[PDB]
Amino acid sequence: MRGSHHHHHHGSGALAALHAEGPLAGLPVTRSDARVLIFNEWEERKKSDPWLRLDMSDKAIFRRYPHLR
Repeated sequence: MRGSHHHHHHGSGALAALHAEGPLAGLPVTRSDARVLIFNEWEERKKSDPWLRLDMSDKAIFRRYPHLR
């Protein structure tokens, strides 16, 4: 097994916010926090293992995080 995609967009991704209490504890406060958490995770994963694809449609956010609506 061999292959390297070396994706050049490194971003920052640190600005996203989370809920701190109740059933929502650990989850995004906003649509943009959810989008940027998926971006930050993809970018770190991409640095460890370059093959991964970034997907964060509004439907991907509501499927991962059903409280965003």
